[PDB]
Amino acid sequence: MEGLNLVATALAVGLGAIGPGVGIGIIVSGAVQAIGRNPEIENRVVTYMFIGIAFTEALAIFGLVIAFLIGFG
Amino acid sequence: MEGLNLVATALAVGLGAIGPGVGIGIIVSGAVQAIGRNPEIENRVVTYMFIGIAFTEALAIFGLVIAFLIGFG
Amino acid sequence: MEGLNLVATALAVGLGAIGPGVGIGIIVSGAVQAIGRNPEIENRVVTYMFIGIAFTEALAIFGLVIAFLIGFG
Amino acid sequence: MEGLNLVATALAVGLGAIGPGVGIGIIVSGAVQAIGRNPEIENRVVTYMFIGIAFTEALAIFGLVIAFLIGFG
Amino acid sequence: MEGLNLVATALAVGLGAIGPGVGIGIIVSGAVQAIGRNPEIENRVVTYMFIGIAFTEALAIFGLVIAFLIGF
Amino acid sequence: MEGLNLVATALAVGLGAIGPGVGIGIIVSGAVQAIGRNPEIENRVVTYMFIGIAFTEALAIFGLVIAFLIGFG
Amino acid sequence: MEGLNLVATALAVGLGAIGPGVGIGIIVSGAVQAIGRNPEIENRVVTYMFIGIAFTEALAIFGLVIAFLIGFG
Amino acid sequence: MEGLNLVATALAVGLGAIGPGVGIGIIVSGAVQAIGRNPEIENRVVTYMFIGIAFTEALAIFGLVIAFLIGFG
Amino acid sequence: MEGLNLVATALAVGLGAIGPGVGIGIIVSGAVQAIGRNPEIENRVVTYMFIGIAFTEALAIFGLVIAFLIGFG
Amino acid sequence: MEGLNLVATALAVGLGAIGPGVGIGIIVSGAVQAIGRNPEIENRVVTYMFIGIAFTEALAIFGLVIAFLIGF
Amino acid sequence: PIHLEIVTAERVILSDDVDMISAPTKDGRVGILPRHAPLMTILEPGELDIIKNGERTPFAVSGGFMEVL
Amino acid sequence: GINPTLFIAQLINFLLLIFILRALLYRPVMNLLNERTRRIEESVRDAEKVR
Amino acid sequence: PTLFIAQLINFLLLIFILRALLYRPVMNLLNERTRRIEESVRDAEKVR
Amino acid sequence: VLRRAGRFITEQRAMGRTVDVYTFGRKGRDFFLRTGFAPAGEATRLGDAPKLEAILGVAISAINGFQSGKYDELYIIYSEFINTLVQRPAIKQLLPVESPDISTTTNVDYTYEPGEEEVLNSILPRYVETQIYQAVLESIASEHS
Amino acid sequence: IASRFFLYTGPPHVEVAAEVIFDGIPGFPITNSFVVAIIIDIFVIALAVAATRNLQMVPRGLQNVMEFILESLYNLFRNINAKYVATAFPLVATIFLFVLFGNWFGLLPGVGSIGVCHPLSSVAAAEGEEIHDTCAAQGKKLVPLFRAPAADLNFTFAIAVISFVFIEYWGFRALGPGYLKKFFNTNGIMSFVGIIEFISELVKPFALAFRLFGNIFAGEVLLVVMAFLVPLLLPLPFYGFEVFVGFIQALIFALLTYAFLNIAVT
Repeated sequence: MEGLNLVATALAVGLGAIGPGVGIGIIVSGAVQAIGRNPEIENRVVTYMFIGIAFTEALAIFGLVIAFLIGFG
Repeated sequence: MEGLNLVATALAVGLGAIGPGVGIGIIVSGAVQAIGRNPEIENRVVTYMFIGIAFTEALAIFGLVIAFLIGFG
Repeated sequence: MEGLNLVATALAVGLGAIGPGVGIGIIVSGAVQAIGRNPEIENRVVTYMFIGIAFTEALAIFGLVIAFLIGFG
Repeated sequence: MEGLNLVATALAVGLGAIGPGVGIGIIVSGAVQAIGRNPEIENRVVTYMFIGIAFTEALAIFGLVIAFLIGFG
Repeated sequence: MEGLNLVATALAVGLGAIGPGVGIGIIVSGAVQAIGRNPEIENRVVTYMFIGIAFTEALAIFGLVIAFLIGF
Repeated sequence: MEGLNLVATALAVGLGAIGPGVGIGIIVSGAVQAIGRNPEIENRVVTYMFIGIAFTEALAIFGLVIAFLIGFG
Repeated sequence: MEGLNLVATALAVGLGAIGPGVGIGIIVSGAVQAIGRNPEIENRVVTYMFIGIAFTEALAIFGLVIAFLIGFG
Repeated sequence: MEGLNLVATALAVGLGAIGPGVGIGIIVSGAVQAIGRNPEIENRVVTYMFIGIAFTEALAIFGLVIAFLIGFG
Repeated sequence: MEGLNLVATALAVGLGAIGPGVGIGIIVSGAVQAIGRNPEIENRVVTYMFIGIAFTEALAIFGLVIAFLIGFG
Repeated sequence: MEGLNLVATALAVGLGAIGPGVGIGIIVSGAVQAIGRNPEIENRVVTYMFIGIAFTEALAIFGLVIAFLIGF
Repeated sequence: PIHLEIVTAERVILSDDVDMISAPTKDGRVGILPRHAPLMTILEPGELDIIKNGERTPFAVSGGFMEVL
Repeated sequence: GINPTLFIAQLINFLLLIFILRALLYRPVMNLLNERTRRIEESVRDAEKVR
Repeated sequence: PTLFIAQLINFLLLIFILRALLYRPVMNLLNERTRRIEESVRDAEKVR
Repeated sequence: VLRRAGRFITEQRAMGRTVDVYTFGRKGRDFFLRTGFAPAGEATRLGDAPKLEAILGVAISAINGFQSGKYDELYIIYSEFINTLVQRPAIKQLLPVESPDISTTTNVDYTYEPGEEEVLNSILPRYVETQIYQAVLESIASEHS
Repeated sequence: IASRFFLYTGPPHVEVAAEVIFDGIPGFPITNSFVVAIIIDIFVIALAVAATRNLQMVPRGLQNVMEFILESLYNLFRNINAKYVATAFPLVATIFLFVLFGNWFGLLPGVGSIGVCHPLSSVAAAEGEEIHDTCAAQGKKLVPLFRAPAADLNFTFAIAVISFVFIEYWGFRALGPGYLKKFFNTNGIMSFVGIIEFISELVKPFALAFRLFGNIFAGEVLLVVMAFLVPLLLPLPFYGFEVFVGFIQALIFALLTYAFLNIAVT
């Protein structure tokens, strides 16, 4: 009734961290396997993987900033 | 109920980070594995990766728009 | 007691973004893996990739239509 | 309390998007990978992929129809 | 409170969609891969494939069944 | 309240569908791939597959039985 | 309320189906694939398979007996 | 409202068993695959297998003991 | 509600032992598959495995600590 | 509605354990598999493995820090 | 403690004990240690390295096969 | 729509449609068999004439 | 009732567009199959 | 060796199966150009120390003919070296059988990195090529003797 | 292109209801789906008669399309099992054709528009319009005379029951008393597997009928909701997906029936 904003912030952060964590996990696993298989193609690989970790993290941050709008404001 | 409005935005953004985050993660993992296996097919790999990333991020865009509509009214 | 439907709206988007997009990502992974080994088969497999993407997007559209229905009565 | 029907509709639709979406993604990725690694067998592989997609989509439509019955019954 | 039967039916049907859906997806992917590797045995495996789906379908049907037991 | 038993039975059956369903899906996919790789040992692995199914479905059966008890007394 | 015991035992049995069900599925798929690859060591891994099976079953049994303590009170 | 502790015990055993069970299944599958690949390192694999199992069991042990602390004083 | 404490403790433990268990299982399976081939790296990867195992335990123990912070104030 | 903050803390810490835990498991398994296949590239691999583990722990610690802010 | 039998269709190249070897396999470079599991390998044109006791000798190959016992 | 009479009528209609389809497919199977036999006979006659 | 009329008009237009788009490749496949069937029939007739 | 080749060709033609010839060396090439049907593939001017790339052309031509259905069987005829005094024509079936299966179970769980099918499809032509190379080297030693 | 999506002519709401009983002036009352099924059967019979009346070498026209469809269906059925490729072709082919016709009838104009009854009017600043229907008077609901035949549970249940009965009869034709030996054989752990297989076989026709009816009803409801959302040009991809899915489900039903017959045989 009165503690719903705390629950909203907690749920927002937890659900924004539960998904992108697995996303960056599989990104890193795939990038590592590609690096081990072909070290000569590393450069593009690195850029692409960072682009990947640019995307999902931002989504998580979006959830976080949404919680930042929920806890305060 | 006094609350049940911050929780809506929280859940929406959290699950819209759950879905598209893991989707983009798998996209990037597969794309980087294909890049490591095949270097000179990079153009079509990048194009299809961007297409899949946009199609997966459409759901996150919908979730963010719905959350903004709920928060603003 | 009154705003629950708004939370429902979030669900009608939120979980609706979990299944398709991840599956979409999975599809893209398979698709890009199919181009990591067999370049010339792209015309055969991109159509099926688009079919699967469209089916997952149809599930997402079902979720969005339900969100619109429960967001306006 | 008051709007439990809309919450039930949203939950059913969201879960029906969660499950069969991942199922369709796995089916399409496997089919596309197998066609890429075997370009002379798709004549029945595509049909088998379509019937598996039909099963998963039937489950999704089960969820959608039950949600519709809750919302209009 | 309102009717919890609607929520029960929704949850049951939704989870019956989640579980057997992913099960059928995995089954179909594995069967397609095996057919693409060794087509000469395809009939055998496709028979087994359908068997698997049947069980998953039954589970989903089971949920729908109890959903009807909550519907009326 | 009033629908607590119905919600309990529904949740039990749904969880016993999500767990054992994916379990038997993995069982069948692995068994089919192993049979495709080695048709000579098929009988043995088929029996093992059935044994695994005869376990996994049993768990689901238990859940259904438990739900029926909650449905009856 | 007066129905929380039914919800408790139902959720306990359902999650005991969720966990060990997927564990059994993965165990059986891996054991069957390895046996199909190499039947000569088959019996040995079968023992370990059963050992793993037992451990997973043990977890289910634990949940079940807790539900038993919820079944009678 | 006095039956919430039973639901707490049920959740603590159930969700505390769904995690280690899947991990145990994956551990056993990987161990059996390694035995298929290299039986001579088999014993060493088996040793590490128990260690992994123990860690999962440790979590399961936790998922039991605090549950009793929820069931009892 | 008066009974929200213990349930929260349960929600601190049960939800805290899902992901760590799967991570432990995946880590041990990966280490076992990497010890099947080139066991002369048996030290190094296991050391990395230990690093990984600690991280997983860290997350798990965090929940347990929070559980105690909910268990006794 | 007393005790709601405890439920919030539990939910946040549980989800932050579930997600990044599986991420850490996947990262470590993939890295050790790559090292087992290619021990020569291990020095180039371990840095990126730590980067991924750092990102996963960053998400989990976001969850834990928001839980700490909620509790106090 | 594994003797590397690098043999060509015309002549034997090397038959000495080697403690560390790489392999330009068609699905990623593989480093084989003296305890490695049995394996069959197809080699695309690459660069095999012999690192017996820290030897680190480059050795260009233009494809072939590898059997690991 | 929950009644036994409607189900019985629908089952009767389905049985009639099944009989009609059975006759229709019994015709095409015989037509295909006759066509295959004629093609085989023509090929055999052509080979015999060439020899 | 202009609402149902507009819904039916939109459905008919979309169905016609999708039917034409699908039937173009469907007509190509049907023409190829008819050519193959006529080739087999002409092969039997030419054998006789 | 030419008498053995003629006997083998006549015996196969008695069974009704058509016969094509691939020739290593000038003498067999001239003989089969004179006495009848021309050889599909010719590889002459091989030195006393030939490389496998010299016989690669004829070997891969035979492999492509077999795998495309042009040839249903393959045989080799070579001067087998017994000792320094006597050496004799010898005929070997290489490609049809192509299964030098071991009596015992020496194979212990070989993991095929590109798969069993790819490893087989890349190792069968190399086995045929090295069999032909060994036959050519044996024939060269027998010619010198 | 992005400025012609006017919403001044849209449905007031979305009419989602179960099977509607027709007036039925004489005895044995019929439903709205029964008339649509009868019309679809009449059209199918007319097409079959047109194809059969002109049958010769080198087919062209509708006969060529019918022959191509029959050849594709025969190839698909023989890819599974050649023992009953011609014996089981009739029921599966008829069910597939009827399902395809019923699915295509749902996209025709007038579905949910004609009411048998046994811009200013639109609300401003709203995503959906509020235009009243013609049969809104006298407290009616504008009962749809035209509807998808597969959108009714009776036809789907009858088709599923007939397919299950045909499969059971074909299995009992020449298999001996193998059902008893396969179900609850009391041989170790095979009894539980046989019981589960028997339960799955019993629930398969209900699953198929529910899947078909739900798919048709959900397609109709999604089309209605998309029309209510925007008057035109929005639902084109959804309509194309529904059109593809109708044929996909029509083929899938026959494929599933053939697969069930093969599994009962083997």
